[PDB]
Amino acid sequence: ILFDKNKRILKKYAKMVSKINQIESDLRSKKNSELIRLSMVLKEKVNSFEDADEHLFEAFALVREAARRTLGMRPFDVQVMGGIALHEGKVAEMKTGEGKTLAATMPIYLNALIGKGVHLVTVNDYLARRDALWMGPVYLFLGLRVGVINSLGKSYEVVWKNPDLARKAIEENWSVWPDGFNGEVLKEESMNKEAVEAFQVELKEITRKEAYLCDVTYGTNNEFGFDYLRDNLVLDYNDKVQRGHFYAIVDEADSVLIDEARTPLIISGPSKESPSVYRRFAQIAKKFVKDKDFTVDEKARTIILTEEGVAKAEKIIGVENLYDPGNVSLLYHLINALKALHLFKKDVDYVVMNGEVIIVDEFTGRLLPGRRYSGGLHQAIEAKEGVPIKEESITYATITFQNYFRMYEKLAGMTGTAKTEESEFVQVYGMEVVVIPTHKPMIRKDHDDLVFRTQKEKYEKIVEEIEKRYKKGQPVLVGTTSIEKSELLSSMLKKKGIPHQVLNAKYHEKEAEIVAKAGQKGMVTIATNMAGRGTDIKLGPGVAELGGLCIIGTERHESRRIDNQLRGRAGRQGDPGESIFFLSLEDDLLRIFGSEQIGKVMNILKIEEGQPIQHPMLSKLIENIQKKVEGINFSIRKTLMEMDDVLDKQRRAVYSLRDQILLEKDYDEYLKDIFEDVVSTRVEEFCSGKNWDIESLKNSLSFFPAGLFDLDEKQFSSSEELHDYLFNRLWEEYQRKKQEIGEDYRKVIRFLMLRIIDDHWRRYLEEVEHVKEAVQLRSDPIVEFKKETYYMFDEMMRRINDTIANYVLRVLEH
Ligand SMILES: Nc1ncnc2c1ncn2[C@@H]1O[C@H](COP(=O)(O)OP(=O)(O)O)[C@@H](O)[C@H]1O
Ligand SMILES: [Mg+2]
Repeated sequence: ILFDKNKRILKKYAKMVSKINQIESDLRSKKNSELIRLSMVLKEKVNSFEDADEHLFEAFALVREAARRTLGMRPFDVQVMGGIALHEGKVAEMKTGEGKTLAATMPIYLNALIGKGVHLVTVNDYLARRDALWMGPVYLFLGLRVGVINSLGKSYEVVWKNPDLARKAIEENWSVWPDGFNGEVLKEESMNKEAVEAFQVELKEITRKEAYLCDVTYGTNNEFGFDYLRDNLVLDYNDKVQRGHFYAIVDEADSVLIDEARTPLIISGPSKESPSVYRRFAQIAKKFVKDKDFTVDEKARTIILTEEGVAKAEKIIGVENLYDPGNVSLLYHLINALKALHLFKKDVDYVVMNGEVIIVDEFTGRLLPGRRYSGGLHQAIEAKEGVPIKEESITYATITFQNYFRMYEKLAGMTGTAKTEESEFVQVYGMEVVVIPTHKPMIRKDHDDLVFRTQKEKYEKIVEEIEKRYKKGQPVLVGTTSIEKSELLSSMLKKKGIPHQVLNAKYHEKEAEIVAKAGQKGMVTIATNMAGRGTDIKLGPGVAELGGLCIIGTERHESRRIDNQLRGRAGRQGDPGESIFFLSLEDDLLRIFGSEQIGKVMNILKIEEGQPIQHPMLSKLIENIQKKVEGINFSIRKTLMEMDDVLDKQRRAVYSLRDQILLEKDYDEYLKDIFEDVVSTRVEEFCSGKNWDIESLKNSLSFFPAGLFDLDEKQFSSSEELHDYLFNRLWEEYQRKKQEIGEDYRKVIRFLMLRIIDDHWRRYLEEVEHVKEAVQLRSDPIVEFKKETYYMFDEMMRRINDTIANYVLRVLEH
């Protein structure tokens, strides 16, 4: 960093806004018909990022006009500035209440013209619907289709409430905003009510695919990521719903890209297996005779059913062929139960303390309570031990939000709180942060921090402060970091007789309705973890006079971003307001750094028991403490990211393979490769160089059915002759099965391949998660984790290929 980047950039944005301001005169004279015709022309002229830059001024001024006429809202110059930052793939830092929702319409429109889709990401289903409907008239007016995706499979399109009336309003030159009103903001009285009615919108349901084929798609960070994961769980390539990752704008950018991104996105579902089927197979397993019905490979830790074993299995269960596609779960259950019984031993690999099965960690020799074996093996052991079988979700797929959002050709974000952790946006996502000036002077009184010796006196004083403000009539919004802390404060206020509401960040539409009233005289609101996030809190009558909304932070976070989010809920659009952060020496933050030092100063200065210390220099120290904790946490999380990214490259390889399988008509070439890999790895291992261990080779191939290889009385002239024999037998039997089964064999094979690969990938994820924890607790861990994953991944592929080879030869046999 060799210069003041932010100033440099704004200098350019100011000139651009000036040019956009100049265009306004012209467009404002236009009729709605002409503006739509201009939209059509821009459509034809913009087919790439290069074209968009050429027509940005026109596009931005056009959206501003559409918004004025359909919403009665004219984007302020600073919203236009934020829109440019977004178009340039940066994070626009616009404070709370600056109108980010409307600022994004401009780059969304411009880039949507390219015709490849645009994703507007926000943080919950309520906000995605809200912003799509709120901004909808602008997009529809200009001829764009707007999709919305929500959880539970709900997909919508924004459409006019009355298309005929909307059509009339457009063809006739209607505007919510009357001609000759040259203000920045429209008084409510001045709104043309017929235009407001005409330009109303609503949601109609559409398919998820269609939501992605709209020109802009509104959704949540979860739903966009889930759709990509589900696209890689499909059984037919044509069932994928996304169409690339072209441009995404992430609203609440730090919440999504840093905070929510601390944990991976995971797709899971109910196992739908009765515990009774596990106990049944525990019983079935006991009837199997070792070295007659099966053999145990103690090195590979595997169970292999013999001919007589699968015959016994089929008779007991009872099916015609244990390896038929509909029987995959039954085979799985039998192997699990035999494995639990013969490869897992009580007081060695696990223990049964008090009705529960507990791992004996092989990495430390210590117990890992509550943590479970992969792939339902835990249930099998529980069933083996006759203890309660605990329910499990099935994890189908995973990706980090970092890796999801890095797929986009262009990425942008907007939030009020980004600059303090700009290097995270730069290093992780390649986006710098542009601090956009506020529309109005920011006059919120951000008081110096109060630090108490204990949490007990802190909370007592928090309640005293609330009582004081309530009696004055000045509304208070109190932020906490946990539902626990909220309900404790609520109890204390209830004892003082102070009416109030508690918002716990669970019911987003209802909490939005409630928090919208938080700025009215006498209101007291406790909001857990920014409950009601994104809803504007307007000040009620008489409130500005009392000093506006008073924000109380009941502690400070490890990231000042999150503190700044809370304080930003007051003082919006130049309103008066206040914030106060309360801390104690017993708080999490100060227990990390500073409790001791600050405690010494309090005693030196003879701060009274129950009283706080407060000083600009203390506020600075606290801010510096947060800088330090942020820097350390960022370092640690980046190490975790590096490990996730190793696993992500493997994921991309597996998904790529999966897609090719879905796209393949004929599996001849793939099975040649598989059979080659199955034979060659074993021939090189036992029969290359000096070695000639046909016995081990034979055992290594023992998972295959009898009747495939006869290695006992053959005398091969070379490893090549041996290789060719083994390959040819596999190939001959594959070709025979094509003839016996007919052309549906290909579909069967595709089904088995997908299942085998998905199953191995699911269980591999569960195991590398263990290694991830193991390496990061033996605390560079990147190198060690890399090599360990390689080994496991390599073995996974060995096992996938053997399993496919074996399954395709056994399936549908008579
Ligand atoms: N250009 C504008 N003219 C008039 N009102 C606006 C304008 N832009 C935003 N608003 C209003 O400002 C408030 C905050 O907008 P919002 O998009 O929720 O802000 P943010 O997402 O930046 O917190 C809302 O009440 C919205 O109606
Ligand atoms: Mg917002």
